[PDB]
Amino acid sequence: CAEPEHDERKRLGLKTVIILSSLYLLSIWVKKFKWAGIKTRKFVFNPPK
Amino acid sequence: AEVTQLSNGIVVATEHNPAHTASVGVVFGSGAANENPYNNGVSNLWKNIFLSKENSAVAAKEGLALSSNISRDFQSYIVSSLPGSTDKSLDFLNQSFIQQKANLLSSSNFEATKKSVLKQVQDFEDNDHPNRVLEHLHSTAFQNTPLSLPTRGTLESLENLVVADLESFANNHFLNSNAVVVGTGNIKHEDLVNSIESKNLSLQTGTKPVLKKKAAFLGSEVRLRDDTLPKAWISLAVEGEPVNSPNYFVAKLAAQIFGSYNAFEPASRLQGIKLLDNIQEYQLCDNFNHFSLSYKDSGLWGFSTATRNVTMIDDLIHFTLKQWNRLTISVTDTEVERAKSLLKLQLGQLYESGNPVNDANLLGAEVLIKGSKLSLGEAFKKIDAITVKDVKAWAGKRLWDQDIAIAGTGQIEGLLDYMRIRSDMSMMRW
Repeated sequence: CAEPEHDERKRLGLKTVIILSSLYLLSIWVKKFKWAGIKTRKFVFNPPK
Repeated sequence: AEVTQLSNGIVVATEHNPAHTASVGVVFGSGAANENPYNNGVSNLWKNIFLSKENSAVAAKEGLALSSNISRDFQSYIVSSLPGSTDKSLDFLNQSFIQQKANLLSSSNFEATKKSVLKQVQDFEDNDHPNRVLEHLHSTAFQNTPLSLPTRGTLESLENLVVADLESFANNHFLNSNAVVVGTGNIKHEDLVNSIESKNLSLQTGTKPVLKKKAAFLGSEVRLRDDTLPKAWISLAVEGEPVNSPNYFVAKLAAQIFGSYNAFEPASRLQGIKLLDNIQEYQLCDNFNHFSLSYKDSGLWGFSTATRNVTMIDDLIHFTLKQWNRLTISVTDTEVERAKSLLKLQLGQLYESGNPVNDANLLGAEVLIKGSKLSLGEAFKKIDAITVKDVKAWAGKRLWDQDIAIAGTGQIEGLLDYMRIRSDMSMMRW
């Protein structure tokens, strides 16, 4: 009576949480790829005469 | 227009045309691409004693002129004569590369030459920013691989070089199977080949050089920021074509489409290049030039540029790379046709200058790699046969969504990160 949407709400949550989980894991991977040039960048200093 | 190459015990190549003077030289099939990180600069040092005041006076008495060139794939030592003295040039070649190749390396000569290539290579790094950048382009593009070594060598491998390093290199690369003797000028093939088969004596025949590991392009960058320089100088390239690639000429034509530019030359501002509409509005650069550099194992296709517009470098790079995108998708017939005509003109002006020392270097390098020289008229046949479809198929393989290599110096704070440049190697589509 208080929560008539209960069964349907949890079914939608299952889909929503699966999609968002995947999108989260995916974006981590895509971020690391897009940052790989910057993260492994190397500097050298040769003091000017 | 001739190409007569025949092998006795050595391999002799000539190309004669009644001009004025004659040039004779030996061209070895090993250059800076054959050195190490640690003896890097040995070839340049060899060149410099060959032209030392001692050896150069002995030639000037005889009325001979000396010339040498160190490249990546090869190496050349050249004497120019006055054309009846085509025999006295071969005397100076052998009196140097058999007799005096133990007398040129005298303690006082070597130390005064090493001191002069040190002031030489230092001056280069301090002041020649366009070639400095282009040399570092090869360095990063081909890192840890033979094509990465600079031709003049590095200051640190140079100052730690001794007479024995010259020796060890000369004993492994100045061999018979790694040599071609070249004659350009006006002298006949049978005029030279007989003066060569006159004297026998093979000298270290049967000895091969040392094998290695193949050259490879790695997408990368080296950024030599210097805010005290009044400009930014940048070079940017993809992996291009080796000599004896099917697309050797398609690549060279593609570079001619965008060509070269000089903002201060009125005529240059008027060329049939679409990129110029973009870059002239805010004057995005003082100059650029595209190139298709080809070597034995690989090559670089891209452009170099110089600019005082240091807050709009990103527009320079963006408009240039959007133009290159067009080669895969929308390059027009008349752009291709314009490039054909201008490629012929420039390839002509190269292969037939009025200077035989250039002819020797072009002949020498060619025959060392493919065992023959393609005639200028044969090239034009290949150039004229290129269609829009060819350029598109080439660009779609070499240019579109491909890694790049970048180098720069000067005020390059405005040259954006790698991934920004690299994303512009293509376009969004449905």
